[PDB]
Amino acid sequence: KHNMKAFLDELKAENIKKFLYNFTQIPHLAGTEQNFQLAKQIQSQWKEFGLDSVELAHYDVLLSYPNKTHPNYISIINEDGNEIFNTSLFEPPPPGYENVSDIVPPFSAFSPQGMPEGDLVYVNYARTEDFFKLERDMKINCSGKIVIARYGKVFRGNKVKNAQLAGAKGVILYSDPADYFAPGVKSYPDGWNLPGGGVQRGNILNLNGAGDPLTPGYPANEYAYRRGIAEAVGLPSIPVHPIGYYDAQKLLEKMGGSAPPDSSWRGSLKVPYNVGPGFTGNFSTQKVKMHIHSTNEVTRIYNVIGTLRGAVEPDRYVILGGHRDSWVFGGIDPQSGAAVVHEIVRSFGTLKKEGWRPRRTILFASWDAEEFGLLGSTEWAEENSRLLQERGVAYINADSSIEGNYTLRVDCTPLMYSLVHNLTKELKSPDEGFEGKSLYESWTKKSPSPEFSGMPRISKLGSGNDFEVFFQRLGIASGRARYTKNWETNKFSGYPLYHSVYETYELVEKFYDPMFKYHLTVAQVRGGMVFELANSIVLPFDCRDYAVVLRKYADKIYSISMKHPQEMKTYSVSFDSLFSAVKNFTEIASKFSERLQDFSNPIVLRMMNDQLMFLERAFIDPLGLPDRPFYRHVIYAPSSHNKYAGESFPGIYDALFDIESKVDPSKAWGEVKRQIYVAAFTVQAAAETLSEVA
Amino acid sequence: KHNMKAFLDELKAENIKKFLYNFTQIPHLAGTEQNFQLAKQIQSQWKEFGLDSVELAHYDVLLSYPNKTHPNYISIINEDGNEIFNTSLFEPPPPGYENVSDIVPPFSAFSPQGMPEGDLVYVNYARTEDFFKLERDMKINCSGKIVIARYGKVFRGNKVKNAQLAGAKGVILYSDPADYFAPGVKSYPDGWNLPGGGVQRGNILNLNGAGDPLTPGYPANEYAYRRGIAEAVGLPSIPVHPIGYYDAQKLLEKMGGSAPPDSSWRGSLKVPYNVGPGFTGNFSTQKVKMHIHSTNEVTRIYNVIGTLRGAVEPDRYVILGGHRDSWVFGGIDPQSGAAVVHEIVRSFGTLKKEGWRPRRTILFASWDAEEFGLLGSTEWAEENSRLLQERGVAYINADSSIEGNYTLRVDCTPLMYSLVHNLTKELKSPDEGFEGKSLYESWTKKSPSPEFSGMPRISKLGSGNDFEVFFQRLGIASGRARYTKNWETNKFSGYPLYHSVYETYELVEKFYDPMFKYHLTVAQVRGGMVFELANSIVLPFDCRDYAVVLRKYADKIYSISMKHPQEMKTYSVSFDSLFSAVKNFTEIASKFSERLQDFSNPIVLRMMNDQLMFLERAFIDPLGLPDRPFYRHVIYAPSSHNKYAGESFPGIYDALFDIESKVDPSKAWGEVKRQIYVAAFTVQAAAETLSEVA
Ligand SMILES: *[C@@H]1O[C@H](CO)[C@@H](O[C@@H]2O[C@H](CO)[C@@H](O[C@@H]3O[C@H](CO)[C@@H](O)[C@H](O[C@H]4O[C@H](CO)[C@@H](O)[C@H](O)[C@@H]4O)[C@@H]3O)[C@H](O)[C@H]2NC(C)=O)[C@H](O)[C@H]1NC(C)=O
Ligand SMILES: *[C@@H]1O[C@H](CO)[C@@H](O[C@@H]2O[C@H](CO)[C@@H](O[C@@H]3O[C@H](CO)[C@@H](O)[C@H](O[C@H]4O[C@H](CO)[C@@H](O)[C@H](O)[C@@H]4O)[C@@H]3O)[C@H](O)[C@H]2NC(C)=O)[C@H](O)[C@H]1NC(C)=O
Ligand SMILES: *[C@@H]1O[C@H](CO)[C@@H](O[C@@H]2O[C@H](CO)[C@@H](O[C@@H]3O[C@H](CO)[C@@H](O)[C@H](O)[C@@H]3O)[C@H](O)[C@H]2NC(C)=O)[C@H](O)[C@H]1NC(C)=O
Ligand SMILES: *[C@@H]1O[C@H](CO)[C@@H](O[C@@H]2O[C@H](CO)[C@@H](O[C@@H]3O[C@H](CO)[C@@H](O)[C@H](O)[C@@H]3O)[C@H](O)[C@H]2NC(C)=O)[C@H](O)[C@H]1NC(C)=O
Ligand SMILES: O=C(O)CC[C@H](NC(=O)N[C@@H](CCCCNC(=O)c1ccc(I)cc1)C(=O)O)C(=O)O
Ligand SMILES: O=C(O)CC[C@H](NC(=O)N[C@@H](CCCCNC(=O)c1ccc(I)cc1)C(=O)O)C(=O)O
Ligand SMILES: *[C@@H]1O[C@H](CO)[C@@H](O[C@@H]2O[C@H](CO)[C@@H](O)[C@H](O)[C@H]2NC(C)=O)[C@H](O)[C@H]1NC(C)=O
Ligand SMILES: *[C@@H]1O[C@H](CO)[C@@H](O[C@@H]2O[C@H](CO)[C@@H](O)[C@H](O)[C@H]2NC(C)=O)[C@H](O)[C@H]1NC(C)=O
Ligand SMILES: *[C@@H]1O[C@H](CO)[C@@H](O[C@@H]2O[C@H](CO)[C@@H](O)[C@H](O)[C@H]2NC(C)=O)[C@H](O)[C@H]1NC(C)=O
Ligand SMILES: *[C@@H]1O[C@H](CO)[C@@H](O[C@@H]2O[C@H](CO)[C@@H](O)[C@H](O)[C@H]2NC(C)=O)[C@H](O)[C@H]1NC(C)=O
Ligand SMILES: *[C@@H]1O[C@H](CO)[C@@H](O)[C@H](O)[C@H]1NC(C)=O
Ligand SMILES: *[C@@H]1O[C@H](CO)[C@@H](O)[C@H](O)[C@H]1NC(C)=O
Ligand SMILES: *[C@@H]1O[C@H](CO)[C@@H](O)[C@H](O)[C@H]1NC(C)=O
Ligand SMILES: *[C@@H]1O[C@H](CO)[C@@H](O)[C@H](O)[C@H]1NC(C)=O
Ligand SMILES: *[C@@H]1O[C@H](CO)[C@@H](O)[C@H](O)[C@H]1NC(C)=O
Ligand SMILES: *[C@@H]1O[C@H](CO)[C@@H](O)[C@H](O)[C@H]1NC(C)=O
Ligand SMILES: [Ca+2]
Ligand SMILES: [Ca+2]
Ligand SMILES: [Cl-]
Ligand SMILES: [Cl-]
Ligand SMILES: [Zn+2]
Ligand SMILES: [Zn+2]
Ligand SMILES: [Zn+2]
Ligand SMILES: [Zn+2]
Repeated sequence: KHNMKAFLDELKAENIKKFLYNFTQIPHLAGTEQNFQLAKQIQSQWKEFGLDSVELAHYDVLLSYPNKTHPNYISIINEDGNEIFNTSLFEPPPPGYENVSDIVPPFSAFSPQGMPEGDLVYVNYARTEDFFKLERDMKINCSGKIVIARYGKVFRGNKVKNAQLAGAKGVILYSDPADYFAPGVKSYPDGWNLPGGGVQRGNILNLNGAGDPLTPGYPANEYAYRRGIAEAVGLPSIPVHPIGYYDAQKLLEKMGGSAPPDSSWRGSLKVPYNVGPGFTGNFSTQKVKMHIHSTNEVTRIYNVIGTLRGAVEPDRYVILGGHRDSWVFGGIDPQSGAAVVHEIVRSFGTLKKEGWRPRRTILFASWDAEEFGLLGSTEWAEENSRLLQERGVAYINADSSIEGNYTLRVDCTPLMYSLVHNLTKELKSPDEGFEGKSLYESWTKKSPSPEFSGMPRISKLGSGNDFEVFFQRLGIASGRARYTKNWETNKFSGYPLYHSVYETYELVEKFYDPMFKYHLTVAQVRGGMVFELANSIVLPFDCRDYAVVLRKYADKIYSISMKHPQEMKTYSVSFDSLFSAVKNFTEIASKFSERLQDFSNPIVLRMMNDQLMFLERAFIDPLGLPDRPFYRHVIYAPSSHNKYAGESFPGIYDALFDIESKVDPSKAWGEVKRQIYVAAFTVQAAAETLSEVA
Repeated sequence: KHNMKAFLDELKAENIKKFLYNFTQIPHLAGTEQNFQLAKQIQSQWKEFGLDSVELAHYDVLLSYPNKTHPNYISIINEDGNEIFNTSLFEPPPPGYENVSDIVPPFSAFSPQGMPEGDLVYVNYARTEDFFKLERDMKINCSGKIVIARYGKVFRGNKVKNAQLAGAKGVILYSDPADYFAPGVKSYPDGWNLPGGGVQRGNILNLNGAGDPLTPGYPANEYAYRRGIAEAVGLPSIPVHPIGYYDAQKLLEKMGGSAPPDSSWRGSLKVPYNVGPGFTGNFSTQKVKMHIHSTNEVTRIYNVIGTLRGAVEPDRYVILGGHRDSWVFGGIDPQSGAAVVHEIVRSFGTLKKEGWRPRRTILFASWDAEEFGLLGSTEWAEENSRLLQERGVAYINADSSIEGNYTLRVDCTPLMYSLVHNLTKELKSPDEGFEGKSLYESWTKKSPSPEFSGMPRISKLGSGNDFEVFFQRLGIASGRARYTKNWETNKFSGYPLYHSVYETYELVEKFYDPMFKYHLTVAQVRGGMVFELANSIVLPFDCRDYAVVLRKYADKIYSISMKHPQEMKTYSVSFDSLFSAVKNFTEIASKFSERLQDFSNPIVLRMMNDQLMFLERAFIDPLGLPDRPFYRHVIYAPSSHNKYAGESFPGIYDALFDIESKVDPSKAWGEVKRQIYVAAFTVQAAAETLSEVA
């Protein structure tokens, strides 16, 4: 038999281990030769594994690199302009590497050049609420200051945006042990914690879905017209650089001015966490000076695209994609995911060699330049947008397979909730203490739904990975799954060695998953999802699950608005249309479900498969959200305050956010009303796609 | 047998005549009770005729009406402010009407109110080139002047836009006998010419595809948020009013200043056609004063939507639509079209009652408020956009069936060229002298293709009718056909009694088509097209015909650019990518055609039917054209200088237009290059939708 069990049993922990080792011996930074060589290797192997075609799709996109002969660093400078302290020029390499070349030093990708000097202000996590506290409550002015912010809580590009709008002239990001050092575990190489010399790389763009900064809307192909740098999308206007906590301690220890406003502003270092501005009495005349010399450069990137043609519906695509480019060795991010995808391709190819083909076409992607802003996936989707929006069934992402060893973490469209529950009930739990129990059982026990008893937590999709263009721009049903930790307040912060030189094969093999059983479990979840999507006769989506969450999101946004009852009275702000639409959606979805259960007729089936495929597509508004034209889904967008987090009813959410501070309340509440209309209309229009067609 | 011949033979000239009479006894102005009553009648009859469902879809949109107790008119005013001449307050009603009430007086719909007074400048047809001649060559300044312009050549809303940008403070439109009085024929009621008291109504909006001015992007339903009037789309900023040639003679006879620059500026009245500004010596102190008091008002409109569910592909829609609202009696515009649609529905219903159903679903529409800016069709399409873009096969328009009695006129997508040629070869010519010959033969003889021997002329779709939203916004294959005159320079001007009170049943029955044989022929062309689209197993589109025209349009836009060889050198302006894309499109389209001819497999068929349906859809750019977000088709848009005319490669065309006058040539040619990239990319992406799917 060639069924899902055949597929799942063919997957081997030992193969994933071998591939992980193979993918993590040298750095694979986007735009470098080593990363092109790995692309060619994967293309060759996917051919050998049995795919019908495997091609490289290349693009020429804006990337950013430090200057090898003019290093970035930060100084404390004295009255005379003597640099009395300098931050490190590189992370101490881990054991046995120390002679690896081409390890890119820590830098903030896309920082402009500059040598700003000034007084420090400490801004906690540099969140919107942190700046509100500084400016509104503490009356501290960041204008012309260098801000220092700890990593964690929100995407770093939002920190930099917030610092810019506060008038900062530079930003220093650092890793506090409060957020990157788990109590009781040892620093790398003796455990999985971040050493004091470790630093988190990462880009600081605010692309809002655009892809390559120079070519928003269109692929960066050979004849592309590029914007000038001054009109590029998303580039920061002030210099930015990341440091480790040994260096941060040196910059923070002398800080003066106001005390931290409360304990949620204090990290774990032995410093006061004074907000500043500037240093205490004796050092009041010393300044901080940044030296940033990185350059932005148009550089070729390569996606590997493999096709397994469907036997029955070859013009319906189920896509499994994850990136290949890494900051350094990519031991977790992304190669723990890429190794899982490699083993999935191998298993599918095994079945194919025995004469099986999936019902629908499966596309496999190894994306490039994810680390520089989701560039590879976005440019490819821009190139192929018409094929994807008329043929795309679903997209399953496959970045890091593990960020912990505790339990499963899933974010996906409501359309896939039932599929995930059903699949996980059929898979074995890899967890100690749940031998012979299902993954569904361990996951539900360890990560209970906050709404429903006996169900696991599944979160909304946000952004910060390659599914963004598929879901938020194109409206293709998307999902992602991995193994995670038990550390709730660190949900968006990353594991301690995130984007550091210390993320190596050895990290994974010694400390995360020595048996590769969690990798195997994740391969079964991702692969199992792809198998069901590409093989089930009726697409495995339950429209009724969308109706349940739409009501939850409508209650939530109504509750936010109802914080302002006098204004809702004055401006006649009614949510009645949105609740009406959600009611209608619930009723129509129930009737559609009955018909779907009640029909030998392939035209009726496909008609109904097309209704299921196009339902996520119906939540797309071609006009986009306000000032964010590439975020087009009306139900979900990346939060405007934190790209990683999803926000529901984002148009209405942002119209309500901080509304009590707007100078013209009539205009502000008018825009809330406009967003309620758009949302109600889109929900009703999506409902109507599920009605009888004629 | 229930085949196309059965359908075509059931259509009767005598029924079309009876329906025309029935639809033209009282005015059916949008938003009035009489037009709602006619909607209800059509809904009832289409039910009786056999459709599966017939519903009214209503919307509340911005309309515009004169003030019944405060009439619009224009005066010549003297030194003291005595009004010494006044234009007419109404057109003399035709015989036997004179006691019809609710005939709306001539006005320009959506004019703002005002009583501007000033000196006249005569601007010929108020085209872009007419204003270029005035300002650049003759150095006449229109700022603060009232302009007087003859109707014809271009859409009146473009005239008003042009007058506004020239700084005019009011616009007077009039009908010159040069353009609205055919030599040798008598004025209504004794012939089909415009009397001197006749006046052409019409709106003067510049909506660029938006639909209701207050709700761009979204249907004007019961909970819609509306823009304030100041932010409405497309409204003119200066008062405008239309007059007949008796009145125009009075305003033009006293005109002084410069002589007309050449004979193409002179109409047929016995006046000099001096450009002005102002009157000759003796009258130099008299002025012209407008009095406009019309009001814009949100008003309910009603579309009738009938469905004939398909037997096999009910989720594929072929749409036959035309409007019902008229300025007055609508003898030609629109009821000559509406009567044809009514007879088509009757014939289809006849077949249905005998047990036949079309393969695909056919939707029939009687649109409202077409005359006020395509409002009914646009709002409906905004409401149903997701259904239309995933299910819409084709749209066939059905406004006026006749504007002459000479030969056929067709505008459609290249995808329908072969369908039109084939259908017309099977229909009888109604023409004298072509008894027993095909319509194809008479049409080709009377309207030869300018490119190809032995083929008839088929023009590009422009705008000015209800197909706009379907074609230019949504990318649904569209076409239109009617009987026309032999008067080439009057292509966009309208027949003489266009939008006048004199367009009556009697006009048609006495002077255009007493036997209703041209109406019947048009019913056979429109109905035959709908039948083939809704019934052919393989959709009747030939992608190779698009490849031929894309090459023609590429040669044309390249030729325009090559007027500027030095700039193409300086700025490295290459059309190579666009010709490459067109070459690829031609090659892939040829191979697709071979496969389409070479395949019992309904999935392969529908897969290939979907490739055919989505090919027009592939030319849509979701970002729209520059500053015209609702014109999204990259190959075709309404000309920026004349809404009625189609323009090919419009983005590149407008970037090139008058480029030698731009102040920053680097920037201007950069934008040409950007538009070449967008066009090349879109053509290649459309080509790729025709490749093998996997
Ligand atoms: C959820 O689905 C339901 C259908 O089950 C759908 O109900 C529709 O609601 C609209 C607006 O609420 C109804 O619109 C009415 O239509 C009638 C004609 O049928 C008009 O006469 C009404 O207008 C009068 O009353 C208005 C309200 O007081 C006045 O403002 C106006 O000036 C008129 O005097 C009104 O337009 C529509 O008929 C129903 N359709 C049904 C019941 O089938 C509802 O809209 C859906 N929700 C959403 C958000 O789409
Ligand atoms: C029409 O269809 C054809 C396919 O039949 C398609 O041809 C493609 O053209 C592109 C660009 O013209 C080719 O791109 C090249 O790809 C190779 C790798 O395969 C690269 O090495 C090339 O880059 C080098 O050379 C460039 C040009 O001198 C340099 O600018 C660059 O720095 C590199 O040194 C280059 O990107 C592509 O391979 C073909 N594909 C084929 C032949 O299958 C053509 O693009 C289509 N037309 C349109 C408008 O899409
Ligand atoms: C996840 O698994 C559940 C449980 O198996 C699936 O739901 C079940 O799906 C089947 C097939 O539609 C349903 O069977 C149907 O029952 C009705 C009688 O009410 C009958 O008319 C049909 O012919 C058919 O037998 C079954 O009721 C349903 N069970 C429940 C509790 O909903 C579900 O579809 C799976 N989700 C997927 C595949 O996304
Ligand atoms: C308009 O009418 C023309 C003429 O009938 C149609 O073109 C013809 O279409 C048929 C069906 O595809 C073609 O027949 C095929 O011929 C090939 C042999 O070359 C064979 O492999 C197929 O099995 C089939 O017999 C025919 O060649 C073709 N004629 C020409 C001159 O092109 C055309 O399709 C009609 N247009 C429509 C329906 O839009
Ligand atoms: O430019 C971008 O948009 C992102 C590029 C790059 N992306 C990442 O590094 N993404 C990492 C980020 C981890 C930290 C935040 N994590 C999450 O949001 C998250 C949420 C749910 C799951 I299941 C898995 C991860 C990842 O998704 O694994 C970056 O964040 O620097
Ligand atoms: O607001 C709008 O966009 C148009 C509203 C209203 N539309 C019309 O009156 N359309 C009339 C206009 C006739 C004059 C221009 N004619 C054409 O462009 C034309 C071209 C091809 C064919 I076949 C038939 C007619 C019509 O299409 O029959 C108007 O022009 O005032
Ligand atoms: C990763 O595995 C690949 C594939 O097994 C290795 O590449 C092969 O190496 C052998 C021996 O040098 C060559 O003969 C083949 O041409 C390579 N195959 C390819 C690239 O498809 C590669 O050596 C491994 N990398 C590491 C670091 O172990
Ligand atoms: C921090 O680094 C700077 C830059 O390399 C050092 O300052 C330089 O020192 C050399 C030799 O003393 C001088 O010739 C340069 O002119 C200095 N450059 C400057 C100030 O930009 C500085 O010594 C380092 N500080 C510490 C504490 O190591
Ligand atoms: C147009 O034709 C319609 C339908 O034949 C006429 O409306 C009918 O009139 C009869 C007699 O008054 C009524 O009993 C029916 O209820 C009407 N049917 C409808 C509206 O569906 C209408 O009278 C005709 N109009 C003109 C001007 O002749
Ligand atoms: C043009 O119409 C205007 C407006 O009705 C006429 O002017 C009015 O005439 C009456 C009676 O003579 C006066 O009471 C009003 O005050 C005038 N209103 C104005 C000037 O706005 C005028 O007589 C008409 N001219 C002609 C030639 O018929
Ligand atoms: C890097 O710095 C070196 C040495 O100071 C300089 O010569 C070169 O221009 C820089 N490289 C860049 C800007 O890419
Ligand atoms: C913040 O500080 C700068 C000092 O240059 C000043 O320009 C800005 O107005 C200040 N903001 C306020 C309103 O405190
Ligand atoms: C793996 O699981 C054990 C047992 O709970 C835990 O103590 C250890 O820290 C985990 N490793 C990681 C990297 O989370
Ligand atoms: C029309 O004019 C009359 C009489 O002058 C006036 O009372 C009324 O306000 C006007 N109607 C409108 C503006 O709709
Ligand atoms: C046209 O005339 C007006 C007179 O008020 C003037 O403001 C404008 O500059 C003139 N245009 C030119 C440049 O001749
Ligand atoms: C109808 O055809 C005749 C014969 O050519 C022509 O003279 C007459 O003017 C036509 N009627 C119209 C309205 O064009
Ligand atoms: Ca791009
Ligand atoms: Ca609208
Ligand atoms: Cl992931
Ligand atoms: Cl028409
Ligand atoms: Zn990653
Ligand atoms: Zn990463
Ligand atoms: Zn019309
Ligand atoms: Zn009209």
